[PDB]
Amino acid sequence: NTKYNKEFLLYLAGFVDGDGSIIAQIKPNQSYKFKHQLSLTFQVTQKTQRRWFLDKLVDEIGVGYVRDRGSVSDYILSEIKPLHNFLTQLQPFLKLKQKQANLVLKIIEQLPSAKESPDKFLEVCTWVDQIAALNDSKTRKTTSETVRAVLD
Amino acid sequence: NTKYNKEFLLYLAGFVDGDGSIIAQIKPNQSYKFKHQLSLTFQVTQKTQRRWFLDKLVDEIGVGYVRDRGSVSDYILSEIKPLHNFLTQLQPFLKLKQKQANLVLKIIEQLPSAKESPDKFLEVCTWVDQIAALNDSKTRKTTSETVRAVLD
DNA sequence: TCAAAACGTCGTGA
DNA sequence: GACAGTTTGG
DNA sequence: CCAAACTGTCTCAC
DNA sequence: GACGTTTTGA
Ligand SMILES: [Mg+2]
Ligand SMILES: [Mg+2]
Ligand SMILES: [Mg+2]
Repeated sequence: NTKYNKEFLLYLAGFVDGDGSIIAQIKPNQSYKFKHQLSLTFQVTQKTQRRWFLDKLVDEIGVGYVRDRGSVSDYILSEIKPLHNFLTQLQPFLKLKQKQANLVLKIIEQLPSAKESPDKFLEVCTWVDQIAALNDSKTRKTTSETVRAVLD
Repeated sequence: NTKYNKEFLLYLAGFVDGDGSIIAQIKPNQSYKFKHQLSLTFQVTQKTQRRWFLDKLVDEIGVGYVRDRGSVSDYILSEIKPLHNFLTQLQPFLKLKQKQANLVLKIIEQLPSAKESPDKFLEVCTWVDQIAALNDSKTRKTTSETVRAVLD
């Protein structure tokens, strides 16, 4: 469980607040018990000409990867354990996205317990609803209310 | 002549690298001896719903102001003396915009010299060219060579 | 004749 | 920036 | 059944 | 984000 230097986190927290995104998602998939996946992503987006900055991030955070879409790239961190360790440390330095971050940690910690009850799975889906409410979200489709219907 | 806190600077450098802009412009203006003004701007842009963040910048930096344009607002610092002092302290923490910041610092120092000599004035204009070359620049119009013409 | 503020908008890079 | 829909392989 | 990866795009907020 | 044009005020 990696310790990150505070100088790294202060800078990163400011950059993340600007160009980064903290994302909670409910993805319909029929292979899943509740017929949806809970997905959690930390990402930093940057123009591909600046990709080196994202590649350095991978080296610094020590986990995650960069993905290319044309003129733009993203650092992506998905795996739950590293994500928790990293967001825990970054959270206190965030200003704009700090609420989002603390909710993700909550969703993560409750994730096992949410695969039992349709009820707890919903309670956690409303937290997703919350993170989306904080983000500037124009494109969203699947919500805790989507899940609600399906479960009935 | 304010000394800024290092934690404040580290975070802000990150944010600036993400959402900020270090801008140099040659503004054609007929009231000027060389028929152009040399203009420097440090800005941070954010959605107006987040304007509180920008307001806190004014308080923290101690100088500058917030402007509104539609759905979006900007922290603006154009005052050359405060600007020099601020950027001098921010620059070593900048990863993406550090060269721009240094060019600005160099322009500000050389500005009195620029106002005497058309040759020196043109020289400083080439430094602003180099800032635009570093920024993701699209709508740029007036350049050092545009100035050179008018001078002849 | 200047420094700074005020106002306005393209082309993305988030 | 913040999603979407789809595939993979234990 | 699941975590995680892979792949694509809409509407801005820079 | 990164420019543009125009006006203000010593
Ligand atoms: Mg931003
Ligand atoms: Mg941005
Ligand atoms: Mg950026």
